[PDB]
Amino acid sequence: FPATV
Amino acid sequence: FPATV
Amino acid sequence: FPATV
Amino acid sequence: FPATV
Amino acid sequence: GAMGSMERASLIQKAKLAEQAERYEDMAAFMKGAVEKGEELSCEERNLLSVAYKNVVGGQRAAWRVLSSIEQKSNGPEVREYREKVETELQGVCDTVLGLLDSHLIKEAGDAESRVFYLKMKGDYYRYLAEVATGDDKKRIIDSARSAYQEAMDISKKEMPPTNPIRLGLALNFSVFHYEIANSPEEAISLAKTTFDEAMADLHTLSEDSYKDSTLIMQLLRDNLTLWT
Amino acid sequence: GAMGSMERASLIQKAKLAEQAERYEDMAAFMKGAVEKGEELSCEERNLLSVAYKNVVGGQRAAWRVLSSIEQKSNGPEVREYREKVETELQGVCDTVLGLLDSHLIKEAGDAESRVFYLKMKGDYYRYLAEVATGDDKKRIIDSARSAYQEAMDISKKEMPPTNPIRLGLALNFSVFHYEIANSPEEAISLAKTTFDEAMADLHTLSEDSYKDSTLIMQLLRDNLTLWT
Amino acid sequence: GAMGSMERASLIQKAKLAEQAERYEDMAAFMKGAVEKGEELSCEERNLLSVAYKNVVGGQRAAWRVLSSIEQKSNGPEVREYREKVETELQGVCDTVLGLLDSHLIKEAGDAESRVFYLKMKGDYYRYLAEVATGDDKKRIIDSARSAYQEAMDISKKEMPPTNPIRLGLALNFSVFHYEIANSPEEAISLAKTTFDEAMADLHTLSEDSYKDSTLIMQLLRDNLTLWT
Amino acid sequence: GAMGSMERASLIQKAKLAEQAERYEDMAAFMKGAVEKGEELSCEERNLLSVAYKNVVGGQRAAWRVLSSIEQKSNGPEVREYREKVETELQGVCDTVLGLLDSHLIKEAGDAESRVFYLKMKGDYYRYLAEVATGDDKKRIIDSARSAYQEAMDISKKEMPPTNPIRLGLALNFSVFHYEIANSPEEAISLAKTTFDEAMADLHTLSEDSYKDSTLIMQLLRDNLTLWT
Ligand SMILES: [O]C(=O)C1=[C]C(N2[C](C3=[C][C]=C([N+](=O)=O)[C]=[C]3)C(C(=O)C3=[C][C]=[C][C]=[C]3)=C([O])C2=O)=[C][C]=C1[O]
Ligand SMILES: [O]C(=O)C1=[C]C(N2[C](C3=[C][C]=C([N+](=O)=O)[C]=[C]3)C(C(=O)C3=[C][C]=[C][C]=[C]3)=C([O])C2=O)=[C][C]=C1[O]
Ligand SMILES: [O]C(=O)C1=[C]C(N2[C](C3=[C][C]=C([N+](=O)=O)[C]=[C]3)C(C(=O)C3=[C][C]=[C][C]=[C]3)=C([O])C2=O)=[C][C]=C1[O]
Ligand SMILES: [O]C(=O)C1=[C]C(N2[C](C3=[C][C]=C([N+](=O)=O)[C]=[C]3)C(C(=O)C3=[C][C]=[C][C]=[C]3)=C([O])C2=O)=[C][C]=C1[O]
Ligand SMILES: [Mg+2]
Ligand SMILES: [Mg+2]
Ligand SMILES: [Mg+2]
Ligand SMILES: [Mg+2]
Repeated sequence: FPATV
Repeated sequence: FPATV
Repeated sequence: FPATV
Repeated sequence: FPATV
Repeated sequence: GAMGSMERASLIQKAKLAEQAERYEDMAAFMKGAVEKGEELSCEERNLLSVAYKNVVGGQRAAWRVLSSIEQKSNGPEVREYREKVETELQGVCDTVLGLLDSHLIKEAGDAESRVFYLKMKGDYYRYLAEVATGDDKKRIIDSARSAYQEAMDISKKEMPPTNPIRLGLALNFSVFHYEIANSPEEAISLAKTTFDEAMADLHTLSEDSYKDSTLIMQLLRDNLTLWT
Repeated sequence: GAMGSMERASLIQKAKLAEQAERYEDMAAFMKGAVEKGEELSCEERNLLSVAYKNVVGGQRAAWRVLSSIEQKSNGPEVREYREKVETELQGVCDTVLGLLDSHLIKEAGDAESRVFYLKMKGDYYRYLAEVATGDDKKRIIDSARSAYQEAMDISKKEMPPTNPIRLGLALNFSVFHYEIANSPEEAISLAKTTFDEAMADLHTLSEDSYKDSTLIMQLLRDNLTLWT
Repeated sequence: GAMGSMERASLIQKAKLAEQAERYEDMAAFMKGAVEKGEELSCEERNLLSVAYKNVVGGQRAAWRVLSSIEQKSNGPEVREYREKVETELQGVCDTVLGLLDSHLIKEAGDAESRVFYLKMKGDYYRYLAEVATGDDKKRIIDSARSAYQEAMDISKKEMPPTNPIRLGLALNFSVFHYEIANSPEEAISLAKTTFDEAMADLHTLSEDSYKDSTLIMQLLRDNLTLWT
Repeated sequence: GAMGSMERASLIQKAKLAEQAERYEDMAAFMKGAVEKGEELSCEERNLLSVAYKNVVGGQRAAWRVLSSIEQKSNGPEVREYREKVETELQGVCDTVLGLLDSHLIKEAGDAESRVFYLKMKGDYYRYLAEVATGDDKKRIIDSARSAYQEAMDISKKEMPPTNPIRLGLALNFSVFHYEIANSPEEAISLAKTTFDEAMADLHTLSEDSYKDSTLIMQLLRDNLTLWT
């Protein structure tokens, strides 16, 4: 998955 | 800690 | 690579 | 050991 | 509420204990109780709230993705039933967070940082609802997430330096929204690159209190661009 | 019960889904519901039950140890209050497991393996109650744990080969009980060494279905002996 | 030789020091010197020799594979020149090991274990020569490796239990030879499965001195079969 | 020299191939050959030289420390003999680097960055000689290291921003010299803290080409201060 914060 | 299962 | 010993 | 670069 | 008889300061203290114990459901409950005392949150308290609920919903999301994968590969009612059970709990947590944002935290006043912070949260939790939504309701949740991300972007671009970690994290997440939710990989890529490039161009604005956060998120932008190109 | 309207087979199926999703509270609830259908558990089902509750109580134990450490270093009521909250939940889970063992699972009949398995569980969950108990009640919980471990040892020594993973795991855990609960490090060391040595002497009894489990626990015995000598 | 003036016992001692220092070129030189004193090696000394040279040639092989990959993707003389430099050094080490085997270690006498051990080494180092060989010479090195592996298999099948780590490691490596060198993936798969299955069927033959080695190599057989199926 | 017949550009190319193959002895030999063509090194080439020799001497240092520990715990000549063998090779590599610095690289001209870079190398390799030196010669090698570190500090403080990675790395290493070599833990601590604090105060000077290196070394300064306080 793509990175989120 | 000591190992338990 | 495949495993060798 | 302490860090060096 | 169950936290109504507890002092605000004790709720904050217990949220920090629950964090140390990795008891994130407890931590979220304590911070919800503190929010409901009706006083604005400090920066530290803001981030106790967010980390608590992110961990709760993060575990629910990971469980939902596992069950959803089993379900779609299976194509008995048991996998669907259990996926729906987890999905309902995840929606419940998101609805709890969004109601706290609307009822208590989002305001026409406070730091630019404060309003961006909570508006980013609103976009995020609408995005998590969108990941499991279907049909008539999906594309509405999408619009709600977009409008909250976009309001947050408008404020951050005017009131915050391009290296500010909240501004960067917002853009990282909005960029993921474009890619994974709105099927616009080119908007996702353009935003991630613009955000990274504008951070580099004004790298002198890094703050001694947060530069490690800034540079961490700058790498995450680069990571996603690598994944996407 | 909340699981009363669900088919036994669907409860087992959903326990396996919850395991894959790492939703161990759900998994334990499904397996409690299956146990309450009143049929004996298979070996596989036995180990779905045990892994589910071990993960739930394991997280509670780790949280309790964190808070307890903060508490004893602190020597406001908040740390004690929250430690007591976690402690109460941990005791509740242990009481739930012990009641299922007594009410449904422990019997004067079935495999030697079956009776040893559940008697080991009874010793273990009395041990977890003992870790947080005080005063008048501690030393009683200790006796209950000891008598369940000892009955299990008596059976395993007569009915199971010395490499059997359940026999080995029982002795590993009973050895830890001696050391950490009963303040008898020499009984702990003697049992661990005897168990290891008797496994080596009859190593030819390893089973092709479980030898990896046997050798894993044999190393854990060696690990504890290293830690203790 | 440079080690000719040093006592055999001091050479062994220094090989063990070099192992602890991860100085494997030194370790190999010390063990070559010890071999050249002309006395048979013990089991321990056998395995000091083998681990030393395996680490030296293992590093050369990994470097050769990196350069070879760069070279074939490049399709200036520099990459070829440097690959040829590394290749020459790797061939030199293999020729050194094979000469020690033929001149000193392989004999019509000693343990079955001893002859299998050195014959396995001969097959292995002919295999490493085969990995970099071309044309007229490749298929000859292949035959040499095959005949050494096969003699070792014949002895091990008659004189050693199916769980013996040397017998298992020989078959693991011979199975890899079939797959990677002789372009016979079905012989590779059949040998790995037969070896694993025959180890399980006679699992009672595990030795208390070496069972951890046996079970480790049994998993490596399973690993390769997973990779190959 | 053995590299004398090879084109400078081919030597650089082969150094980069050896780096990719983790063949650091080869890499150092290629870069020594390039240095000996007599042209100044670029920044990239500078750092091919330094990484090559650092890896060679780093492995020798780690081996020396292992043997030295065995030796001092042992209080037969074999451990001392082998430690002396490794020590001689380590001194040989350091003498090779120091001779290249004096004969070719250190000059009264070039970047401030260039002179600081090579003067830091001179201090470092005199420090590695000091780690194994005894008696009459130790305290002389110490003075040589100190004077090279100090000249480098004087230049860096006047010509480079406080976040420059070379300036920071120099101070990190000079701080370690004070602590481990000169038995002045308070000079070590004062320099590390001053360097860190002055980097934070002028954090706006981070460069978009090297800020990741700067912040990495800033954490290493903090790490050492944690270790030392
Ligand atoms: O609230 C504010 O104003 C504010 C808050 C912080 N942070 C960080 C932060 C960064 C971005 C987001 N985001 O949501 O994008 C949230 C929190 C954080 C993190 O854990 C974290 C750091 C790096 C990467 C991911 C997580 C803190 O615990 C914290 O306090 C830093 C500067 C700030 O201005
Ligand atoms: O129930 C039975 O009769 C029975 C059950 C098994 N096992 C294993 C096992 C070993 C010991 C205990 N113990 O409590 O000591 C419980 C479970 C296990 C594990 O996860 C596990 C394996 C190694 C180490 C720790 C955990 C299985 O999932 C499983 O099925 C193996 C042989 C058996 O005979
Ligand atoms: O020489 C003999 O007779 C003899 C030697 C040993 N071993 C092991 C061994 C196993 C197989 C091979 N192989 O080549 O296949 C070589 C060495 C070993 C290993 O490091 C090792 C163990 C597991 C996996 C890979 C490496 C020892 O250091 C050692 O002493 C065990 C039983 C033996 O009988
Ligand atoms: O030569 C110059 O002018 C120059 C060189 C660089 N670096 C980095 C560097 C930093 C400090 C030292 N030091 O010795 O202190 C040496 C090399 C490096 C590293 O591997 C590295 C980076 C972080 C930490 C440790 C190692 C490069 O490969 C490289 O090129 C960055 C800015 C520069 O100005
Ligand atoms: Mg945070
Ligand atoms: Mg299990
Ligand atoms: Mg070995
Ligand atoms: Mg470098």
